[PDB]
Amino acid sequence: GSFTMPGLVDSNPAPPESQEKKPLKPCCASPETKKARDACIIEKGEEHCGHLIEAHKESMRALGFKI
Repeated sequence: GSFTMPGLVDSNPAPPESQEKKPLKPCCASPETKKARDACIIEKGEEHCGHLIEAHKESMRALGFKI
């Protein structure tokens, strides 16, 4: 409500559709974050996918051996 300036304004688009994930493998990995890494490295490259690094480092924080 009423005018407000940049950085204190919700200037985001609407959120995306959710879909299913692949299962695990018989050794500990995240094959979905691997697929998403490989695809983001195709779309932009390693030094431009910091959100995907965040997702996979916090995915291995879920195993307690990364950060």
